[PDB]
Amino acid sequence: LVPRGSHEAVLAIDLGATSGRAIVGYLSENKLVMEEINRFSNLPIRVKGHLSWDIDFLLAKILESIRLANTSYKILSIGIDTWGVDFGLIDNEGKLLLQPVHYRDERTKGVLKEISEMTELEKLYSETGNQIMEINTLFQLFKARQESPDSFYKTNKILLMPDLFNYLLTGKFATEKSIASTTQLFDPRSQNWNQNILKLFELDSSLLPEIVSEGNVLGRIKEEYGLGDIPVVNVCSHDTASAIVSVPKTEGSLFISSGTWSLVGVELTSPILTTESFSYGFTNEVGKDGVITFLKNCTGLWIIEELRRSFERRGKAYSFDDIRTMVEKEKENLPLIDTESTEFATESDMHKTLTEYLAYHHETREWTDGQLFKIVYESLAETYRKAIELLEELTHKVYKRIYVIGGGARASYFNQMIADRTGKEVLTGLTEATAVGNIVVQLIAMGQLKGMEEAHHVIEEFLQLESYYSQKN
Repeated sequence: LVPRGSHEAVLAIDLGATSGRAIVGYLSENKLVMEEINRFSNLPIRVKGHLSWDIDFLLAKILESIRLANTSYKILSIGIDTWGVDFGLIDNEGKLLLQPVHYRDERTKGVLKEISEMTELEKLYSETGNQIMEINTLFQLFKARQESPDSFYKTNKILLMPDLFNYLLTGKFATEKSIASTTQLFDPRSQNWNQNILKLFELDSSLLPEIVSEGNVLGRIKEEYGLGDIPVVNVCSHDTASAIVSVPKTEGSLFISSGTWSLVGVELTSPILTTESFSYGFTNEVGKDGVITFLKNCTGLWIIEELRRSFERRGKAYSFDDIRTMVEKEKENLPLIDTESTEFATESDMHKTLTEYLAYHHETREWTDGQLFKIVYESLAETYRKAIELLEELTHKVYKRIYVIGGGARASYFNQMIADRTGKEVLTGLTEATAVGNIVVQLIAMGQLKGMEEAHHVIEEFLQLESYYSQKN
């Protein structure tokens, strides 16, 4: 008797603002197994003045991951998640008009002054639920059109990043709700495009693809790619929303990120679109099964990094272990800076900027290095603690635990700090969060798992949860 072979699976593509990964996951003895099979950089380029996404490189890496996936697994589907807000414009013959612009592009700096002239910001808030930010898709489209109206007439379709890569693979247009709710074009109540806002900003609805929900089977990968007719599935296409899939669905649970997309929030059954929620800086995005991911952006673990790269330029390079020791040791109570209100510019030196801010707004001393690190760490921790206190007031509920999702292998100590200042259990072990949520969505769609029912029992089996509790000092 001659022996034969291979294993059924689902391919998750997780594109981030700085790096991308391809992760395979499959059922193996009714347990979820997940193998990372490709990882890469996502280096932006400057194109005709604008910061832009290298789309030809990204698509190349997606195809290289699928060929690698087909090599070791039977792939039943692929499913792509990305960062929010950015989009590509497709002309009338189905070609990319230009390279998608990076959310950090200076085109939107100053843009809210023009929006304020055409609508009160709270009204826009009450129709879309998003905290009003310059990077939001609406204002990006507003600038892009304003900067070159004649150019802009050539757009036939506007594709958010996941829809762009989905279009490139399949030829077909769809925008899934989770990415649509980062745009300031989408109504979290009806969970579809907001025609009132479209009317106001004079954008024809035809420009936007049809709204779909997660699990939608869009189409198969085009025959000319040579990869086979693999179904492409619309997953929770915004990376944040895929990560929230894997958070337990228990009453008193919050989630937190300190990387990339730093935030704190909770899943709600329906949006909060009050002046309170508006004035308090909260956003209503949409996630799996139409839930509201109700959340407040914070500024994340990045000012630490920048103060590190600023200590390298002074020939004193610290490791996080150095930083932990340095901060853990400095036991005084130092000033607390309102990190949210800081305006530290793009290519400044962080040591000097922070020294300066402190001198202007608190007091003066030759701040030793551990002390600037302590102040920075305590201030970001306090930003999160205040964020939760508003979250509790607005939601009429007190919560008990906080799952760490997203970026922050570097953040482990920041997590224990979060526990110290908030009084809540902090759980970690969810660094695969996004890929898990991406994968299960596809497994349900191809019928490997029954529903969220089983999916929860399968994720919880998979996760190795570790708790942090408030320590004195």
